[PDB]
Amino acid sequence: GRRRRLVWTPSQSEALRACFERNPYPGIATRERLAQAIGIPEPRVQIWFQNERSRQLRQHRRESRPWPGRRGPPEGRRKRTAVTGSQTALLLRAFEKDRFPGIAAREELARETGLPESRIQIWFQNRRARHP
DNA sequence: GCTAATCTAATCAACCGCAGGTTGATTAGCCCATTAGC
Repeated sequence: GRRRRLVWTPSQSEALRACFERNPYPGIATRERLAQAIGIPEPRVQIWFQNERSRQLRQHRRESRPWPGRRGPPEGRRKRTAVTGSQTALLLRAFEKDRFPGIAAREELARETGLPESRIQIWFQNRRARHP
């Protein structure tokens, strides 16, 4: 079981396209401001930006056009989330039982450890690809 | 089918120390990443 997917509104899509036409690689500041402006969480904005970059690269692949890429100085990234030893131990205990936790498991871990669900999913994806 | 959510692999970068391991954050995926709600 995974997360229930998101459904877009016309104004949300217009804002997403208007923000992507200016900068296809937005920092955490622009992503959070746009998410605050459209009524969806910032992880959803980041996921949509990644998927839009993937589709634009695929489209430049279809049309055999070169992709511009990084233009201008890169914006600031998200500040690294500090995870304590207790939260790390709890995440390791949950990782031994299930390597691929569902949406309910991630929500429960977020309500417990206090870390965002997106950060817990990032930690799980980094832990699966580093501890066989 | 369309596209968000998810996975893995590779890589950049903060952290702590005063060098380079460790782990979180970012990006790309090339019989055009895969899988599953809408």
